[PDB]
Amino acid sequence: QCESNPCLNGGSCKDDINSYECWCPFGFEGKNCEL
Amino acid sequence: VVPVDYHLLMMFTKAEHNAPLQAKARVALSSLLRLAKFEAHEVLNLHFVSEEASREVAKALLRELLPPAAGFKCKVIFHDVAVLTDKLFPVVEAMQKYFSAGSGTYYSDSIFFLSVAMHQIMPKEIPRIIQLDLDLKYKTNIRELFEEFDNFLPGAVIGIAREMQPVYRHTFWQFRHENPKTRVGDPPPEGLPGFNSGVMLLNLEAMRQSPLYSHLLEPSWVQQLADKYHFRGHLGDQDFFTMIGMEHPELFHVLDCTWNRQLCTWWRDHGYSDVFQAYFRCEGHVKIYHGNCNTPIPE
Ligand SMILES: *[C@@H]1O[C@H](CO)[C@@H](O)[C@H](O[C@H]2OC[C@@H](O)[C@H](O)[C@H]2O)[C@H]1O
Repeated sequence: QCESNPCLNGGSCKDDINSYECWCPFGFEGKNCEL
Repeated sequence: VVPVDYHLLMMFTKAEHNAPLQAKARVALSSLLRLAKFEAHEVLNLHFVSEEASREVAKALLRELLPPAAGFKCKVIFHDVAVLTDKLFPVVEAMQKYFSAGSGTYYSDSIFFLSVAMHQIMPKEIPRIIQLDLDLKYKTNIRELFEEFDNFLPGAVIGIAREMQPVYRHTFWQFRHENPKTRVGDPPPEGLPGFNSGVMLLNLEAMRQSPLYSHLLEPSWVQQLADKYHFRGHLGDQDFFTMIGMEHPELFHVLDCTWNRQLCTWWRDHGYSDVFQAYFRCEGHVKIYHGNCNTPIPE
């Protein structure tokens, strides 16, 4: 399995090879919406 | 007396040297069997999908638990994950790229779509089967779930409970963005939060016999809907049923939340604190707990 992509864009797995941006759900920031 | 068969199916692969999985299997099967009750002429069929090592593990667990306290007739059947994989692949190949982790089309992902083409995999003698996850805990006699087949409306092929996290609010973001007034991804009671695959009443006869269902299996239909919904997933059957469930809710008999009370709260802590409750709320006498995302089930 993979870990869900916390980003709203790109593939379903986090660190989608074909993604460069990460649009986070409201309230979150970072390359994996950490803080 | 005329013998009546009841069929259950559970995935049980990679179980060797996997104590966490064996413990879940233990929790699921012990509660199932302790609480199950069937008439004299009725036989409970337990189908397990396993590779050879997990078959041996399942047998050792099963002899410890059979025969059941209630004394009813119980038959154990194993199916080869590699045999089922090859049978599924032609049917299931085209949907893998949308619903598998991550890209694109791997044999090892095919089995996670078993339920979508189960009517083509099981012998035609089996008219209905209930597929169950091994991270459940039964709180009632499973025989009672079978009567939900009777509540299927014309045209419905599958019985399934809603997804209780906003994972699909998240998944459908772009479609939601382009359609402000959509119920796709909204919480109950009026929204469509998608489905959870933990408990599925697969009416194989209705699936075989549905012109609509059969069309949705075709590569170009899968592709058309995935594009319309901008849908990407990694949860397999769950993601496919969820998607076609948005287009064609007629196909699904929605089970009450107490038949699959999910306990995973992973999405609460990942951007959905506000709305989480609206999705997660389930009230009534719980019939089955689903300790999903490795969430311990209460006792
Ligand atoms: C996103 O990834 C996380 C971390 O691996 C998973 O735990 C999530 O799955 C959980 O939420 C959605 C439910 O439908 C799953 O049964 C549950 O494991 C996944 O969406």
